Formats: sequence, C-alpha cells, structure tokens
Amino acid sequence: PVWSEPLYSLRPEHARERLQDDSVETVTSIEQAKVEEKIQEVFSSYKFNHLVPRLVLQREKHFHYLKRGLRQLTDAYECLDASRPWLCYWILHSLELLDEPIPQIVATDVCQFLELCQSPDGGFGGGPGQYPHLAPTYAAVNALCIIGTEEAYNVINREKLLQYLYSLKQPDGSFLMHVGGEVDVRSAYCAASVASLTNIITPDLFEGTAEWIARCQNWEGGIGGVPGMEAHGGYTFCGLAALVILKKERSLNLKSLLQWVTSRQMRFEGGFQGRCNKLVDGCYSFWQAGLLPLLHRALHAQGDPALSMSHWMFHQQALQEYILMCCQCPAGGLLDKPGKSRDFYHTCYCLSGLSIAQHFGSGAMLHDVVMGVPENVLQPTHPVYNIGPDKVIQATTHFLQKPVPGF
Amino acid sequence: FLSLDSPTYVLYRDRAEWADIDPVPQNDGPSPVVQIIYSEKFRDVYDYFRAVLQRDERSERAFKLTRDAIELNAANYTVWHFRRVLLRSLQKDLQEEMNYIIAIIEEQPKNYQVWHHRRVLVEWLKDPSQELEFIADILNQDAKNYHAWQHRQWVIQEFRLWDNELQYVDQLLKEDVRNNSVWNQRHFVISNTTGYSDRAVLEREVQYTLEMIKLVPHNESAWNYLKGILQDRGLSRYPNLLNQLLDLQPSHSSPYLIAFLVDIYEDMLENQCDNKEDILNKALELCEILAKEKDTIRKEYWRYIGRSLQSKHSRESDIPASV
Amino acid sequence: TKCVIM
Ligand SMILES: CC(C)=CCC/C(C)=C/CC/C(C)=C/CONC(=O)CP(=O)(O)O
Repeated sequence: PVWSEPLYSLRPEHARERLQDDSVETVTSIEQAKVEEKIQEVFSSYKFNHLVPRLVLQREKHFHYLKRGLRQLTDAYECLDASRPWLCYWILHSLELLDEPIPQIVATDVCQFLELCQSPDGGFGGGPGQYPHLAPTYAAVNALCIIGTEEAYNVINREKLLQYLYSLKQPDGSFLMHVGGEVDVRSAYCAASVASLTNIITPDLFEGTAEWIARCQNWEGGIGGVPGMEAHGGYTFCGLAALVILKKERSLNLKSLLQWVTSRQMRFEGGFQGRCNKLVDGCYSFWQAGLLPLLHRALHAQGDPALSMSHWMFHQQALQEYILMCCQCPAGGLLDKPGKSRDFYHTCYCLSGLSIAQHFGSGAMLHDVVMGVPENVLQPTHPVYNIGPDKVIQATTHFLQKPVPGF
Repeated sequence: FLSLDSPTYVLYRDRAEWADIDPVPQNDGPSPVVQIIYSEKFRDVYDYFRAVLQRDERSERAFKLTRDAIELNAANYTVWHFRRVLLRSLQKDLQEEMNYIIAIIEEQPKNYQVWHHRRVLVEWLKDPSQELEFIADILNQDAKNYHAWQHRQWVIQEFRLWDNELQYVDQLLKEDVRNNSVWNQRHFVISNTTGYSDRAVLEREVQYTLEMIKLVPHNESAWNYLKGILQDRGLSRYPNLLNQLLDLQPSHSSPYLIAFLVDIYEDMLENQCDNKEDILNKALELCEILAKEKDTIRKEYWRYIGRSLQSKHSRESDIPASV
Repeated sequence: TKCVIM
C-alpha cells in the first residue's frame, strides 16, 4: 500500500518497542533509555527533515578510510601498538567484504611486515620484537589468508607455530593467551582457528579443550570467558566457533544457547547487545548474529527438520537497518552506535555482521536480503573464521598438501 | 621519580643516566604497513625499552622505564611480562607493587593486562586480604566490569571467600536489580556453596525471583535467572509455576512471561503430559502472538519453535504416513 | 582509542 513503511524501524508500531521501565529507574534503564532516545532521533530524522529515507552504504567513503589506514596512522593509534596484526586483518577483511582488490605491492609488504612480527619461537606478536600472543597470531593468520598468495602462506613457520601452541596448552584443556598471560575462551578459538587453517592439528592438541569450553556455557545459555562468568557475545562466538572447528558443537546445550543469542537482538534498536541488560553495539552484529549461521549448521547436522530454508534466526532486515542508519560515519568507517567515533575494529565487524545479515546459505539453498540500494551487497564471509569462504577453502587446501608437523 | 605527565619530564635520549645505551628503533621494515605515527615521547620510551629488552638488562632503571612504557600503552603485554621478570630478578617489594597496580587499574580498568598482573601478584603473595574491597570499589564505578567480576570469582574461589558474597550480591541488586553481572554472581555463589538441589534454597530463590519480577516485570534478567535455575531439572517438574505465571498476565504481562509459558508447555509436551493437544495449541497460539505482535524482532525464532513443536507434538506426529 | 579484545 501507499501508507506502508518498508523500513521496520520507522513503522509506527515499532515505537511500541521502546523500553518499559515499569516506573522503576536503575542505572541500566536510564542508560538504555538515553540510547533509545538518541536512536529514535536517527530513525525520525527523515520524517522531521521531510525527505524519503534512502539506505546507502558509503562504500567510497569507507574505502578511502581503509585504504589510508592500511598504510599509516596518527598518534591516536598508539595504544594499538601491541595489536598491529589486528589492524592488518580488520582492514584487509573490511576491504575483502567491500570487494576491493589487493595490490601485490600491498600484499608483499604486509607479508614482510607480518614476518617481522613472527616470533623465533612461533606465533605472532603485536608488533616487531614483541612476544608472540594468540590474538595477534589469529589475526596474522586470517590476514595472510585473505591474501592467499604462496608468499603469504610461506610466511608462516608451521613447526614453530605448533610448538608455540603446545607451550600454551593447559592441563584442564584451556590455553594461555601467551607465555605468562591469562586464560579464557579466546585462546581456544585462536588456537583452533590457526591450527585448522594451517593443518597442524595433532591428535592431542585439543585434548579436553572442548570440555573446558563446554564448562564455559552457563545458566543463561550463552558462554562466559571462563567457567562461572556471565555470558557474552565475544566469548560465546569464540566458544561455538572453536567447537564447530573441533566438530564438538554437540557438547553444548545448543537450545539454551540459541534462545540466549536471539534474545540479544535489541527489540527497539535492531542491533545486538553483548550481554543481557547491557547496551547495543555494532561489533556484535557479527559476534552475536554470527552464531546463527553456526547454530543453523549444527542443528541441521542433527537433521533438525524445523530449520528455515531462507533466513537466519534473527531479524536480518532490522540488523541491516541499524547498521546502515546508525553505525556509519559520514567521513567513512563504521561504529558502535550514534555518538561514538569510528574505528577499524567496528568497521571490520559491522561490515561482517552486515554481510552475514544479507547472506543466507545452507547447502544448495541461498537467499539474500539487501536492504537499501542493491549496491549495498557485500562479499560473503565465513561464519567460523570471518574471512571469505573462498579464502578458507583456498587456505586449507593448500595446507592440507603439507604434512602435520612431525607427521 | 619523574612522572610521564610531569611538566619537567625529559626524554630518555636527553637523560644523562641513560647515555651509555643506544636506543633500538622499531624495525618496521623498508615499506611499512599500519604504521603508527607515534608521538615523540612514545617513540622515545619504547626505543629505549626495546634496548633494555634486547640486552635483557635487569636493572632498577629498567624497572622504572617499564612503568613509563605502561603508562604509554598499558596494553603492551610484552612490557608487562618483562616487568614481572624484573620484579623477581630485582627482588622488588610486592606490596609496593600492589599499590602501584591498584592505582593503574583504577585508571584503565577495562584492560586485560592490568588484571592478570594483579592476579599474579596475589598469587605470589598468597594474600587476598585486599581483593574484595578493592574490586568492590572498581565495581562501584562500573557495576558491570567484566574483568573485575571475573577476577572476583577467581579470588573468592581460590581463597574460599564465600562467606560474604551473597550479602554483597544482595546489596548490588538493591542498587540495580537490572544488573545482569550480579545475577550471574548470585548464581555463581549459590552453585558453589549450597547448590540448588537443596529444596529450601531452590524455593527461597524462586520466591525472591518472582518477587523481583512482580516489582519489575520487564527486567529480562530476573526472568533469565528463574528459567536458569529450574530448566535443567525440568520446567514441567514444577506444576504450580505455570498457574502462578498465568496469574501475572493481567497487571504483569510481558513478552518474557509469554515466552516462559512456551518453555513450560515445551517441557511439558517433552515429558508427555495430560491433554497433549490442548497444551500444544496453547503453545502455537503463543508462538504466533510473539512472532506477529508481542515479540516480532525474534519472529524467525518464534516461527521455528512453533514449527518444532508442531514437528514433534501434533496428534499426527506419531501417526504413520498410511493412516 | 584502544583495542577492547586483547
Ligand atoms: C577472537 C576474539 C579475540 C574474540 C573476542 C571478542 C570479544 C567481543 C571479547 C569481549 C571481551 C570483554 C567482554 C571485555 C570486557 O569489556 N567489554 C565490554 O564491557 C563491552 P560490553 O559493554 O558490550 O559488554
């Protein structure tokens, strides 16, 4: 009809999705309230300016922002000094999603650089001469993979890498994030992500790891960082993902998990929150929603007959709307929410989340949902590694040609 | 000695006592990527740190240097590590170090390194006396600090300091019953002390949870807890619940309430209850009210649930294709 | 700005 609003968030009924504090004010509610009111302005901006809303993904703008960042950064990116590989990844991936080609000049430099970040003992540090750490190592790999050149691949010292992973393995199945570092579910995921891609997984490498991960699932249905801790998207993702690689998804109560994640999508905002009763955030568009594809794959493997054949178990339209309308910086780059500044981390994940929301794929079945202008469509991303599915396959294949270190 | 923010602060290259050392530049290679254009101070300190690290100079001055690098980028784990090394090597006073770290945490509480450092300290000292109160203070600034909570859990656990936590939990819930972290904590405490099997406890909890729901029916946290504490044993296992929930529908409804109901029916149908069909329909009706009106954001989930329930609990589900 | 994941 004519009076019909195609945008879910703008529909008059949608207003009923505003918070009901039950006249009981606590810090949690107030904060949520502030956010909702701010988001409201965003939604209503079209109405009050008297313009018909057009959802446009500022590709050009984002590309420029990325393009430059890949080369150099201001004194503001100082505290990210121990996490440079992440920058490489966040950016490269973001470009890959945007379908921007990678010049071989760039590629080679990235390689050489990452080489400089490779520790003599295996694994990668957050900068040349820094000690190796699982997070930068995960990043380094994913990055090198997005490139996929033989050069890129040959950078990685698989033997050392494996040794490294072992030096971090814990008796209770967990892993340190680095020598003398801390332990939580991230380590498991990083160790797995890289181990699988590089084909270095030995029989005992992940002994008990799955069970450790399992113990992180809590009463909320989600997953905490370590047994006993509150459920959180990042950790939840890390956990599931790790388990999916370990092919041990079954070790979890996938039901409660599902119910948990789906409840994380903010009714009014459309985007996802990291943990129950906290604020929404762009990054979670991936961290949280990325779980759906994982779950779908897992449940389906259990012959789950009730599974949809065209959508993920979250409001794809609403996520996409949130992203587009509130997480884009005019000058380029993406963000947490309105009022927050852009940064590569959010740019990377908001996009990833977006791609996910537009791309449904379960075997032969494929169905997209592209809100706004069709130029908005992105390259698909793999739900486990969060890199181009093609890159995944390309990578694994190449590495399977190699023998698991030691034989 | 000379605070990094001190007006008289001087670059290490302009420091006499450091004249014997040649700074090590960052080896970024011929044609850099993600090159940070560090400020003078920054580049200077780390250039010097790089040196001491390389030389593995385990000196007092090195110790003081680390404080600086940290102040610059407290996320630099390599620095942290080396600092621990120096603490051991230099036989530094750990309490003095505690003072230090507590200050640091206070300023950048949302960092991994800082916490892990304090953890290690406490471990070395085998002294938790300061922990709780400290953590409280941090939590008093951000009642949802994930790192702090995690630390607290670790502490209480390693030092069996359970005695006063529930009391704490209670206080926080009073301040903000919507604090999910607290709800997790409460479950953490109970699980490891009395356990939930103890019926008097179970009961007490539920009373309290319902009482909370009554006061704030829209607080998704209480609901999640409630579900959290009864689900494993089986929702059907507690018949009065259903009736009791139905009673709140009038002046205390919410998509949460409706949802819970579906979970109950779900479990009831799982444990082959009376009026198989009657329940089933009540459930599907709800899946619809949720998917179409009361909780559309989760339409895809709701459609799936109803579809699953239909898939295994319709009168036709156990009936052969030929009938 | 900082990196909240490590
Ligand atoms: C592969 C990796 C490294 C995954 C980690 C992803 C995430 C998102 C980890 C989160 C760690 C965490 C919970 C830090 C505590 O501070 N974070 C917040 O408080 C953010 P919010 O308010 O949204 O919970």
